[PDB]
Amino acid sequence: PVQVAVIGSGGAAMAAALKAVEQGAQVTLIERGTIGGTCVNVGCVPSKIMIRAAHIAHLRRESPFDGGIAATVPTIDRSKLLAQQQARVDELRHAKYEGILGGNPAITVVHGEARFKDDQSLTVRLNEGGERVVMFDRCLVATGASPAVPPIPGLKESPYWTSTEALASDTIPERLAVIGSSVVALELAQAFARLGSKVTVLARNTLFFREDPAIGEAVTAAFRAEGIEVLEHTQASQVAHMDGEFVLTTTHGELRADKLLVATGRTPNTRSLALDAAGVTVNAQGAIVIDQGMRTSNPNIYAAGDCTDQPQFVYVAAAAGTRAAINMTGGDAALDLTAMPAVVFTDPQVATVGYSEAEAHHDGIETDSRTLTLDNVPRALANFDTRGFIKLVIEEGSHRLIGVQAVAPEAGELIQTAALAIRNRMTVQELADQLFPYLTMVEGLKLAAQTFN
Amino acid sequence: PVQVAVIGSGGAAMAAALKAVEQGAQVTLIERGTIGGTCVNVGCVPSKIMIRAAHIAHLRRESPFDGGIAATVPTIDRSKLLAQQQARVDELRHAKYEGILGGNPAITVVHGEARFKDDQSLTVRLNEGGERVVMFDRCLVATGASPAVPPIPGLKESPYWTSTEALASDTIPERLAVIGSSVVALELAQAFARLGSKVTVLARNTLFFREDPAIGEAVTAAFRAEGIEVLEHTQASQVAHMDGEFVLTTTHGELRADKLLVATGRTPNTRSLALDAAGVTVNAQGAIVIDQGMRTSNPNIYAAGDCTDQPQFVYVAAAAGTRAAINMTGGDAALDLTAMPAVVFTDPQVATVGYSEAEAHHDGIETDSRTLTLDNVPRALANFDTRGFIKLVIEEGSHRLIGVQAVAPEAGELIQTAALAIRNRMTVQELADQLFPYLTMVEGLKLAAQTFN
Ligand SMILES: Cc1cc2nc3c(=O)[nH]c(=O)nc-3n(C[C@H](O)[C@H](O)[C@H](O)COP(=O)(O)OP(=O)(O)OC[C@H]3O[C@@H](n4cnc5c(N)ncnc54)[C@H](O)[C@@H]3O)c2cc1C
Ligand SMILES: Cc1cc2nc3c(=O)[nH]c(=O)nc-3n(C[C@H](O)[C@H](O)[C@H](O)COP(=O)(O)OP(=O)(O)OC[C@H]3O[C@@H](n4cnc5c(N)ncnc54)[C@H](O)[C@@H]3O)c2cc1C
Repeated sequence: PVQVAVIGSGGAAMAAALKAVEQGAQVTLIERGTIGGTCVNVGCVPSKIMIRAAHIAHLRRESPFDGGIAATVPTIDRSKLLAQQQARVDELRHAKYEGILGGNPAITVVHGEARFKDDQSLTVRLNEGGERVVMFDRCLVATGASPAVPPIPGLKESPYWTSTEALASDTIPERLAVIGSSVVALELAQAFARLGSKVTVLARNTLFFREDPAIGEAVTAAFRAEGIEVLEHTQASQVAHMDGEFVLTTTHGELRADKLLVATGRTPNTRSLALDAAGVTVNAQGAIVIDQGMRTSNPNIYAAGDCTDQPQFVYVAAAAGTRAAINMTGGDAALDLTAMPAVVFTDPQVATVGYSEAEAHHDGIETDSRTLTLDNVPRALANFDTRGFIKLVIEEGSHRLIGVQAVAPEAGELIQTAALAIRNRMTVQELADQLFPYLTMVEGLKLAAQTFN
Repeated sequence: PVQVAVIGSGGAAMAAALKAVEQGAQVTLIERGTIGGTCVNVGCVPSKIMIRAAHIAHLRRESPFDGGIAATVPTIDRSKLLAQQQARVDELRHAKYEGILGGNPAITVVHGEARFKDDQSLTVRLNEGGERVVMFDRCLVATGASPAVPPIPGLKESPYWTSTEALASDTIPERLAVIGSSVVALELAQAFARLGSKVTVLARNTLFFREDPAIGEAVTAAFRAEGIEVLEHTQASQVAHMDGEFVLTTTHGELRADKLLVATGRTPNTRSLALDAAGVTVNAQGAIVIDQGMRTSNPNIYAAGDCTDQPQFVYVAAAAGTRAAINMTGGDAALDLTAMPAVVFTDPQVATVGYSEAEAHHDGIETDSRTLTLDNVPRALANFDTRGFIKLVIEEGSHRLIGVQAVAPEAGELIQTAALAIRNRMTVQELADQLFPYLTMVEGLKLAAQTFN
């Protein structure tokens, strides 16, 4: 049987292992740490749980209906919340990862750190000690990424937090400074603020600097409306820690906080791989270079997930691994990200799919667009919360919907309707023609579509 | 210009008026009461607002995270809530109805009650007094419906509530009895319960008796989990009112409550129309009989909305009126309800589209189905609330998705993705192939689709 080696056990690796076995191949999976990788252990799952707890805390503290419903500062026991959060994480790890790895004897799991010995084998330093060599006909690298650490003087020697330490924190800091303006930084910034922290975010430029500017504007306004300080075009030139608190020298003067979260990005995990030994090329960022079929410069070796330059979402990583497994077992598949949705779990949520106006123009596409602010959406008016918008981008000539960006509660739910419309190459007229439920957020897609006439 | 007469000013009438004028016709619109009709004044809008207030009150009282976040019985001031609710209703009536009727001089608005004088004109009893005859080449009847009143001995002489009185109530009754098991009955039952009332629902059979049974089961369990008493296969044989309270004789013994809501259905408003004078036929229920193009037995007269047998949703009524206006002005349009979504704003919400298993079988269609309970949906597990399910129905032969029924938070948002898939005649395999955001409720559609293999 085809010997397939898989480094890692996150979404990308898991998808590949199961698919490879499904294709009759013998799989040897090597994991240096906890089975399940990032998403289930220190990523998606724990963060979303903390965000939901934050949502309840926020609504107990305030709402658009406080005129007739009394609100109260909720007493928070982070230690109990943490315990509940961890129990759920453990359950999911067992059920969908460990239990699945053990549910396929065809998959041999090796606990140790792997690195290429040469172009046809791996050397694994076993956790228990000693070494083992794994031969392979095909190998998939799915090592994921790790939190980036900016070279700010004094930061390296302070006890700062990365998303991992923040999610595992058993207490809510009185004051939390956050360096970064990325999805991770903002999701956690708002979660902690709602759980009781006085949060100050330091963004080098503006929030969601790589996205359509209307997004960063809506999120910024949202954050400030609930007491979160957002310092745009701000950086920390020095970090110090004394007497139980961090002291940051910033463009806005001295900022002090009990805890410091650093979330400026995630760099691929490729140093402990000796990629050079197997002829696998990496770009400037350290990301393993791959083609449409996840193939690396070494045709027998593939890469998928966060260790590549692919969008960092678990469903993109899983989709990449499944297809990688197909190509490693004779198949011929490719990853299509045309209708790929992206969601940011802040409140309101951010959701996108397809082209933004700027992206389309940069690629020489003539478009037209309509931005429907939520004060024009029945559901938003009925909830007395109109922050946000639903933006539609179409190809000027044919009026085909090619992109949608939204900042609104339930944005992550409605964005899937948009993704499907784009997948089915629908025109905004065709979409507006469909019957939508009145007083739902997704109805906003229809209303926005109708403003093109 | 074509003289078009429109009776009513709700969703159906409004859509027709604007469309008729858009087609160069002279429009005379007759309304006996408040402009805007049911949805904006005493229906969708006020009910959804009350339900949102109920949502905040409920989450302040309890949540799956109460182990780490303190909850408190919120003090409710229904009078203030009512005032806020009414102000929003008034604003919407002005903006999207009155302001629109006055924004088209081509539309003449007559405040009075209309009835057919003959097959070519209407007699209108003006509110201010006196009479006026309106000649027409074409006429659209969009009179809507009214709350049904069951013939329960003693009910007629008691001061019971219909949805209108309940929505306009300035106080939260300590105990509220509800007769009915329909969308309206249940939406209000849960809203009042969450706002403080001890609610008891009397359902003749089971909840959502006309829908797939899994729906009534999930909703029933939800209601009981929060203290709402649901008496199945129960009826009131006698209603009395004394000493400030209602006394009901029921299959479960004597039930007492401070207020009584009767929501057993809505009957079309056709008695004050003298339909016989114009040759317009009505069925047993009193609903004006119409064809695919909204035409009545009298080709020059059309009907749309709640006064017909069409599904009672404002977007169905509006869609019916627009098309009616097209046919009254020379056009040739038809109303297609194939991918019509339906939403019930309880919590969790109920949402459906297309065929249910039973419906498909009754129509001689061979199907297969999969029911994914929410304890299998990542988002539900992360929120520690797994009540509900997502059910998919497919045509056995081709595996084309032909129906979806769901009971879950945000069901009304995810149902639109399903509706689009059905519209685009997608197979469950094709739907499961699409990339969905992880930890969103709509992801449940993909997960359910995947269980067909
Ligand atoms: C705080 C946070 C929140 C997030 N929220 C979301 C979200 O809501 N939705 C979403 O879609 N994505 C989210 N993501 C991103 C998502 O977690 C990742 O994109 C995804 O987990 C990456 O999967 P992967 O398989 O590529 O890598 P990973 O899951 O990161 O795992 C790689 C694995 O390989 C192991 N490994 C590395 N090197 C070696 C070696 N030499 N030998 C053996 N094992 C090795 C690692 O230890 C690890 O277990 C979030 C991330 C973070 C950090
Ligand atoms: C409590 C409640 C909640 C609801 N929630 C939703 C929801 O969330 N979503 C949804 O899609 N639907 C909902 N509906 C239903 C929706 O309100 C109706 O289907 C829709 O309003 C019907 O519109 P229509 O134009 O057919 O009739 P209507 O809006 O009912 O209006 C008919 C109009 O004609 C007038 N009229 C009648 N007879 C005469 C006459 N002889 N002369 C002059 N004028 C006359 C009436 O006074 C009225 O203004 C709800 C209904 C209720 C009662």
